Amino acid sequence: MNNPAIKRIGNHITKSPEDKREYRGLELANGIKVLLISDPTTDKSSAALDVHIGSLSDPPNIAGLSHFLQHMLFLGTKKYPKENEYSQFLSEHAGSSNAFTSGEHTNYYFDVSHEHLEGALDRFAQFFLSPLFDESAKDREVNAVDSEHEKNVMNDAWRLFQLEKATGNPKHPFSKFGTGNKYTLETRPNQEGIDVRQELLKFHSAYYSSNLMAVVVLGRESLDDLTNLVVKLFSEVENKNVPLPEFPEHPFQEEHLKQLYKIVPIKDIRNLYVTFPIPDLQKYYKSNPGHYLGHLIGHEGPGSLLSELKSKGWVNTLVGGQKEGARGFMFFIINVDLTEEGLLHVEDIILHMFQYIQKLRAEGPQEWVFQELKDLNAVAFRFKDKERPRGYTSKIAGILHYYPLEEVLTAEYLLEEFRPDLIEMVLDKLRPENVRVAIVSKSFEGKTDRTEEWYGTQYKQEAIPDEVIKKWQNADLNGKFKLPTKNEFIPTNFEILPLEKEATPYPALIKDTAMSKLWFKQDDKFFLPKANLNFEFFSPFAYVDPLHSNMAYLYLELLKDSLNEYAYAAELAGLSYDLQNTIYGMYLSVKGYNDKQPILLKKIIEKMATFEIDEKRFEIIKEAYMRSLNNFRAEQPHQHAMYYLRLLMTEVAWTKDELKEALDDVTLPRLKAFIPQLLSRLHIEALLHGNITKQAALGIMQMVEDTLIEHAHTKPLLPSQLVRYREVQLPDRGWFVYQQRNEVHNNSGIEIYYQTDMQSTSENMFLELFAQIISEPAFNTLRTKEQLGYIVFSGPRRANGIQGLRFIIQSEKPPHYLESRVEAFLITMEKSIEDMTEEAFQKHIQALAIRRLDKPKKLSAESAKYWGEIISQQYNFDRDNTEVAYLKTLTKEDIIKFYKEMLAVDAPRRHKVSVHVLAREMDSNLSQAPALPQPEVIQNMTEFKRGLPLFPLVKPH
Ligand SMILES: COC(=O)[C@H](Cc1cnc[nH]1)NC(=O)CN(CCc1ccccc1)CC(=O)O
Ligand SMILES: [Zn+2]
Repeated sequence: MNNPAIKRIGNHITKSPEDKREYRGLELANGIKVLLISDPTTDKSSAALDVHIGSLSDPPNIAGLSHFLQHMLFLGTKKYPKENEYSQFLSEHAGSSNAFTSGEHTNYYFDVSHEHLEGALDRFAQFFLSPLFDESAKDREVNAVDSEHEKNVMNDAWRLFQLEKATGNPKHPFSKFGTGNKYTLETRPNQEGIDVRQELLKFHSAYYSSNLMAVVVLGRESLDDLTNLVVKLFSEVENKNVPLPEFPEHPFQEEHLKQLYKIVPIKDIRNLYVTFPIPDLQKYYKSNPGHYLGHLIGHEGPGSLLSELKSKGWVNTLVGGQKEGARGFMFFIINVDLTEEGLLHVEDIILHMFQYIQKLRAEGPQEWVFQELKDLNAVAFRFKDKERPRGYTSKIAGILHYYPLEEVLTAEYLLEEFRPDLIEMVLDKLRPENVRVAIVSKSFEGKTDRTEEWYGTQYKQEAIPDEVIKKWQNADLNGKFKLPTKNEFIPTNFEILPLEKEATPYPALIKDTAMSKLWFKQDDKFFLPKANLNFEFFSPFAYVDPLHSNMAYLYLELLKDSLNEYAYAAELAGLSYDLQNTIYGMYLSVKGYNDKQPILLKKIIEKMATFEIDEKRFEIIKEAYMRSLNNFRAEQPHQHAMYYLRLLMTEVAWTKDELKEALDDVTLPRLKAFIPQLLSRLHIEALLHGNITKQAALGIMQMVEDTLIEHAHTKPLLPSQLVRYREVQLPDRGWFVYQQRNEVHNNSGIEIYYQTDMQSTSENMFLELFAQIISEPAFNTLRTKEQLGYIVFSGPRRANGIQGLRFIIQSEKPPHYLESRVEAFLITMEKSIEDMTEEAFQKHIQALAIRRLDKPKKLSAESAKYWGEIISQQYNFDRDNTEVAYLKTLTKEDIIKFYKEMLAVDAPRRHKVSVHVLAREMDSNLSQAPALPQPEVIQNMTEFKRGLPLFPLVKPH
């Protein structure tokens, strides 16, 4: 019978009957809540742990101490003391790992190839028993956290997030600064005689208690096997018995209500943030009052709040509902963006907001609205897509802290109790008497008197004038507002059509005309009543010039905007659509339950081909678009660097500058005329994949075609017109540099690309294995050791069927410097491939192998792979076996010669391009950096491209 180490074993853990995985929860004797997941099919295994502490519990005098502790647990324990044993064990077993710190949680998670769960899990458990917090590790890692912060500093969503905490009761833990930085984590602690290693030990020791812990483990093993496992490694975690922190006081007290903030953004954006404090509804999770209201306020359908603000040309988008706080407090929000006009009618927008809330009081709670939500959640739950295991374990570790073992799977889905009282109760808190208002606009530039300490946000604070409050308190009904009616998009037909006699393991080309290639597969794997239908429409007029490119965009935005009201129902019924312009024309994906898919598709194509612009909206979207083109100048440095490289290496690319200038030439008449033009000749390549038949698929594709013919007069396009763009071919021994300044951010950015050959079976596996071998050593040398940045990335590049190696770093140090530390790195690397065992080398193959052979867990992931094969026009649907088969063949020498031919500093075929993005402010013991040739500075994009060969395109299959 009984077991000393276990306190209890829960009953049946309720699951979806479609979910084949097996489950067992339990609580150890030390009080760790643990959920076990058995999946005999799984390629990777995963575990995650979540501690119920986070930054809300930092010592007041060392801000960011948990985010810091989180970074430090990866860096050596007593039992596995080598600084990077954890990240290197994973790299070599096809695993990865991350962690995050929120106000009340620290969540640690990883996956690994299924054969090394134990390996991975043992090294993992150590974090929670005896981390070393190595003194020189602490010294180094403090930079990476400073860097986490630098990137967030000029980011308008982080600033807002912290500024909110800075305008509530500063006495409250909510007002803490949870990232931390160099200043707060070493400089100041040094100044104040604080011994940080000790403070870290103390905190670990105080809060990392077993009672406050939840663990999830998903492996190939039996439930009995997993039980013994988790018991073995986790029972020695000590029970220091800490009470869980509570925060029953809202941090927004009287003095903090009826306030208005005027805030300057970094980007040119206008939004209005309306927020009421409310209690913590978490306990009401079985009826879920704030969800019911969120559904209603946030609704986008006919009759809705957004409908009206949108008609009045005041706001373009709206979000509303409950927003988490911590144990003891929540918020209820309603935030909109703001048109130019909208910015001058903020008071009116808030009235409308209250008129709408009034309409809800007048109408009472609605059992049918609650039923609808409920029915959707039961359908959603039953046919949920099966999840990637790392994400799943991370997620359930969190909610193990909120729900009885048995409801952990279903808690966030199944609604059970109708509560008109709670609905009323929450409604009665959404009142002008206790509202806070924030306006974010460039107009407040110059006229603010305040500054946020951490990010440096300029703002102004005021009381809402008392007659403004009254004016809102007296919100009449407004007849422009209605509740939503019954949702017609709700699926009722869930039948999984039987697998057909001619069904195929990969998509089959089942139609091949001048108008359209239709690739097709009935689903042989997941069996949920869902499908993905993907179309590429080709027109050469979508990207012919900058103006045409602008026009394609606008047109597709306006169509989406026109369709929103109608599409929205569909979206809540789990039928969604994506639609955007490409450098080849347009892309249209429709995913979800297949039951009403045909209807939604039809409406989209019908709308596309019969489109009637409305002057007023065109004017608003044009203006939004201009701004976002401008706002690019405020993306982080490494994004700039990637953007430039794309511009540099493609045959044809229209810069942001060129699009911006060309935008003013875009009048309503020119657009009206462009749309029929663009739809007159097309070609469609489509992937239809899911719970659908061959003849359904031909019918759906014909339907699309037939609609465009009937309404657009569309005609086929010629094969010689189906043109793909080529990548620039760099010369042997070549090295070019292109330099720009990031005017917003104070880091610099860099991308370094070593181009290699076209993609091919052998070229692919060379580059890929090289990647794998250097993957974690790069991170470990360039970040952990040399602490060059938070952002440090290396891996294959691929575009236009060509490929190469890239490095991406965001750093405080100049790029000339970044370059050489990579170049030093690359030698450490040849010279340590020489040194490695044959086994180490085979492990690497094996790891890359599992990684590539990892089976899609859900329809759209499989759809993705296929779609990848189709847009690249390689159609190599079984590439994974083929490429893997070949890879198993390679040897330490194969790799060295490849490296020596294409990569080493004095390689005969080194093709290096470097983008240097300099910081706001610049102007233009470690290994050995090789002396580098003087680069050719790229003066002018066009000229440089005029001066070089273009590669071929790759050949199909
Ligand atoms: C569940 O209720 C609803 O249907 C509507 C959806 C909607 C609103 N407007 C169009 N659609 N509500 C939400 O989406 C609410 N949302 C806001 C929380 C939030 C957290 C951190 C930062 C900013 C915002 C919750 C989320 O992010 O899951
Ligand atoms: Zn972090």
